[PDB]
Order: sequence, then structure tokens, then C-alpha cells
Amino acid sequence: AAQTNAPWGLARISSTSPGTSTYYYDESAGQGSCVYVIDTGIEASHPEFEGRAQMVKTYYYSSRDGNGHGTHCAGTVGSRTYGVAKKTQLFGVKVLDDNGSGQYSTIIAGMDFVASDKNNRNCPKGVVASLSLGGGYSSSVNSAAARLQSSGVMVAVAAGNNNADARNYSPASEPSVCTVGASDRYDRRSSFSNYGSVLDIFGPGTDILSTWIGGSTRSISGTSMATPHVAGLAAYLMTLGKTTAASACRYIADTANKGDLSNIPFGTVNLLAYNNYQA
Repeated sequence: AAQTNAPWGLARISSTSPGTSTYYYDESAGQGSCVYVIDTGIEASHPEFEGRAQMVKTYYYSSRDGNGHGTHCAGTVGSRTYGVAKKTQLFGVKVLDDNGSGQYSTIIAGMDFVASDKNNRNCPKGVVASLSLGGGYSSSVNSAAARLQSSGVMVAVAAGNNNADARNYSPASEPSVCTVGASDRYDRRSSFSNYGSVLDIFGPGTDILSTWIGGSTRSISGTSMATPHVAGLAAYLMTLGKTTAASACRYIADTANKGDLSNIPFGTVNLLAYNNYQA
């Protein structure tokens, strides 16, 4: 399938070169997979989600996304126009308040929630979790991400936006999950993207158009934006039977566009997420 005039990041994920504007993907489109978006919530009534999004948990007085960040990330995973996996089922877990903040104890609870909750959902092609959040190093936060992964969920986490080594941030520094840095439309490392040996993969992260609250759209930047490209790609590939939740990060690295990015520090992978779809 071909989506013309797609957001650059979607075009980039299905291309061997930057600078194109059509997204090519297998029409199965992540059908039968599930992606949990662990964030500020999802405006599930947005027409871009087509009824495929729903809130399953909140730790606050409301399940509403009063911020936008979680809706934007969910849109990059699975919205009809701005998403990688346009037929996946989206599940919102509101661990972040409407200012974008959350205590690590609530983030941990949310991760353990998903590890159990997937057993309440129909995800025959597999389960992914997207975590566009983080803070300072915490062994407890990393351990929670490791348990979620170990339970059979493909865990993708943002590397962080400190232009520094992700070793000092969590869950970015957890080795067993998929740690995602950000690139721009010219295949440069995004100026804010963390780096380091713990990164597994890069995805499009500078000026990413997606859904927003109020039934709207906007373009923002961050490793938060790169992460849902990778979560959506994992779901898409699991639907296609190419990989599993346990191995999808490594499979994405194995099949990535290699050596295409500039300003990658010595010791950081030069690997850009790629769906290797041949139309």
C-alpha cells in the first residue's frame, strides 16, 4: 500500500533514502496487534483513531488526555493518516498528569499493569508498549521495564532529550528494552537526542506531525516522537510474522538502514528504523 503526501517520518521508515514523501507498507497494517501507549492518555474520539483507541487505565481523576503528548504519540503508532501501524489496537495508560509529569511509582505501576492487562485483551499477533517518558537513573524503573519485556511485550522507550549519554536516564538505560533515539528529515541525529551504547535504534523525531487534543493535529519534536515510530513498526512486523515481541528490537536493528545518519557519536549505533517493505 502507498500513502501519498505522508508525514516525512512515515516515508522515511519505508525508504532507503531521505527526501521522499510516500509511505509504503503492507496492507495488513498491524491488524491483530496491540500497542499500549503509556503516557498522558489518548483522545480516543479523534476521528484519526477510527474507534481503534481506548483508555484502559488511569492513575488520576480522569482518563482524559489534557495535555496532547499521549495523543500525539498514539497517533504516530496507529492513526490512519499519521501512524505506522494503521490497523493496530491502541490502549491508553495514563501514568502522566496533564502537565506531562508523573511519579516514578505510578510509572512503575503502569508498566506492571500492562504486563498483566494484556491477558485481558485480544492481541493474537502480539503486544507492544510505547514509553515516551523518562527521568534520572532508577534501578526500580528499569526493573519494571525489564519485567514488562520479560512478560512478552515489545517495550520501546525514548532515549531522552538531553543531548547526552542515555546511561544516566530511566527507563532509557535498561538494556533489555528497545531504546530509541531521534533523527531529522536530513538523516542527522536530532540536536536534542541522547546517544550512547544503550541505544538500539533511531527513529524520526524532529518535526513529526500527528494527532493532538481537540480533534486537531500538530508537529512537535523529541525522542518521544521517535519511540512510537519504532513501537508501531514492531507491531506491523509482528502482524506480518517477521518477528516476535522478544526479538523485535533486535530484528529492527538487524534490518535497519545502516550508516545513513550523521553526527552519531563514536560508540552509538548508526541504525535507522526501516520496514524493508518491497511494494
